[PDB]
Amino acid sequence: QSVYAFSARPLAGGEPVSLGSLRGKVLLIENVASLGGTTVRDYTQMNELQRRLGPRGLVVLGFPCNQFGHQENAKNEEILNSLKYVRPGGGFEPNFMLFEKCEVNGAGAHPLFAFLREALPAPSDDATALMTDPKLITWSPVCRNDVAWNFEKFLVGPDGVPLRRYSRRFQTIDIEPDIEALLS
Amino acid sequence: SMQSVYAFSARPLAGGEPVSLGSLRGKVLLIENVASLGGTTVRDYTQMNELQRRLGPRGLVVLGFPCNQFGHQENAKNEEILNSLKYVRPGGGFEPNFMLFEKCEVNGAGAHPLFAFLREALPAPSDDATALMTDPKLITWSPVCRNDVAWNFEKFLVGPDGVPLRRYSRRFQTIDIEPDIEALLS
Amino acid sequence: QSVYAFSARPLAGGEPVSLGSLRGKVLLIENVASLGGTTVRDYTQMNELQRRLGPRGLVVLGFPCNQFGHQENAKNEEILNSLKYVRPGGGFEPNFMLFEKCEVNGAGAHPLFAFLREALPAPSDDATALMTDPKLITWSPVCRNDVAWNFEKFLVGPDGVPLRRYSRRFQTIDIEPDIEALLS
Amino acid sequence: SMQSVYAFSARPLAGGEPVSLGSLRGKVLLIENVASLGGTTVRDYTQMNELQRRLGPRGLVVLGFPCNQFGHQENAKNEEILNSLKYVRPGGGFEPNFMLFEKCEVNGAGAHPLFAFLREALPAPSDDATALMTDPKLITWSPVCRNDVAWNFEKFLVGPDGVPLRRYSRRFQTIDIEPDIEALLS
Repeated sequence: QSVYAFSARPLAGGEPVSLGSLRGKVLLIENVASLGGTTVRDYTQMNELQRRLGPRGLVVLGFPCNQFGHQENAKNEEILNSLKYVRPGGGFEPNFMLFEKCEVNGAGAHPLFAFLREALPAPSDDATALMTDPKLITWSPVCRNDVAWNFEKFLVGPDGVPLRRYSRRFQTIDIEPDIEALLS
Repeated sequence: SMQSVYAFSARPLAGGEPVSLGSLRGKVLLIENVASLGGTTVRDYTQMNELQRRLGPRGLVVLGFPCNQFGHQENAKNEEILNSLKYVRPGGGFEPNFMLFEKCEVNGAGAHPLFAFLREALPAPSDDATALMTDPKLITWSPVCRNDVAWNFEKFLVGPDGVPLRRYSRRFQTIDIEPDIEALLS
Repeated sequence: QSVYAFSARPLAGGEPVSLGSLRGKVLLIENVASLGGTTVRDYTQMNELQRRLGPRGLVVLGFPCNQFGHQENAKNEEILNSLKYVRPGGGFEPNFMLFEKCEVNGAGAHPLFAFLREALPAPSDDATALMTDPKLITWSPVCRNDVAWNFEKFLVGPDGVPLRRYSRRFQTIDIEPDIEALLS
Repeated sequence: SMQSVYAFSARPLAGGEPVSLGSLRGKVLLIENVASLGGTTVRDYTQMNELQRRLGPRGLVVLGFPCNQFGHQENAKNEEILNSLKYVRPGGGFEPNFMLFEKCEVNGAGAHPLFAFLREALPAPSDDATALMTDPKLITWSPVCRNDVAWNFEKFLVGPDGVPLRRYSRRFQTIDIEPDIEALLS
């Protein structure tokens, strides 16, 4: 029933981090990309939430993924430099945990995302849209619960149970009221 | 604010005046998107004929909508489809005993409004909420939606008030829908 | 250098026919389909050429192929019925040899077509067009010499050497002057 | 009736007034479609810089055209590309020493006219006349032509009269073009 069964390797490499190390925390999980249309908006909002609400129990987790218009083509070792010097650029550094690149859809999906997709089969704000241009669906198999683009969001309660999914178009910062409800 | 299937109409395969589904009030409807050269063409057409024959007198109406969006398995023209069924597959003189409509799309911006409606009303098959397509190259319509019909011969069961009741996947046999139909006829 | 190295099984099944059995004949080879936009035009013209020029040394050979808009979905055992009763319909029967369904492009291509494509890398009448809708290119790998659609044509001389390739838009019957030159 | 490359112009990466290639008469041109996050980005950019540095004084001009049609390997905006090269890949402070133009398409109906021309003039790479794409899902432009650029970093060598002389595939190293360039410079 919970995300605590799963682990992932930090972007820099090294030992996997178990999500069970985050028991009691509210988690905001996003699949991320460095050259997407919402890279700047979502990374800056993720930083803002982590800074403001981290001390109260929020942990933001980002999972780089190259399945959506190949908008994460850089290697693991290149991503922080892209964020700092290209987009957002201007010295930007994430203040939350990034993991190694993975897949979120198809047979190669990281098990955490297979789990999240099945637990919350469609975004709360957009139950219907999957992809406008079918040429951009290039993973296999394709499922009705698949992540549609960069920066979908999954909100997980302090018991590790996925609570709500938000689409590519639902701004990260607009999840704050739902996070604050869980914190208090 | 919720429509029923009776809002919609479709042209018979032979052409001519649209038939409004509103004329079918009181009937239980089994609606399928069909194809003439699909892996389940024989099984579903034979089973649809069986249900129509046996349960028609008690209020079942089976409605088939040819569609070429799934492996291009309905490439024949409207005027060719009955010949394909009769002489090719199933062949052997086979004739549908239920209503077929003109070829249409079920997915994407060009979808017939009846299917856009059914998909929204029943957003995933009751028996398989997750599978959409194994080979992504076979998803060729636009836009793509989570509620899209996945292959030839999905099934929609509609009550005698026009309300969609249940959706069944491409793998769920037509004949296995009989108990759900019987419950509505009763 | 010649097509005589290759064999194919007749549509009805049974022992392969070696193309070496056709030494001395002019060959017109087409990839065919039963539900294509030029099915009627090309099948009727193929019959006409076989009837008129067969006695003088022409052999027409058709290779059903489902790689182009899946326009050959019928099984081998179904194709003649489709031609007779659906399209062209009206009792139509090919008067030339049809073979079992095969692929002409990609790693699974019948070796005859791999050979023909390499020998004559682009149609004589259209060196450039391959596909308008890229979603219809679904074989692998993709090569510059690939057959573009149903009913490309390959004209082979009486020595078995491929002489000329013709595109999907070059009518079968318009190959007659080139055939007649080789016959005489 | 045959054009030369001098018929065409392109806007510098930084923007502003189109540069006509006609201003380059007398120069040997090496034209490449480029990308910042490709498997040969480091190799080709480093080798292009080397050729430009060594053979520039003798008449070589290297011209790079960013293009996002191949695995979306040029997703960065025009205003981001130099930063990606400097700080990401190759990184380490790398700066091109040759002219880059604004992002464009090389294949399909939207292709920059220079590439539509080059493709027709030299319809297949001299070293690989046959390969176009291994994974068909990566062919996403329209229409598709037999002469299409197959991946990032194809190369076109143009003589000092503007006539395209030779095309080289995505796999043929930039530095391995040097002998052909030297022959034209001589």
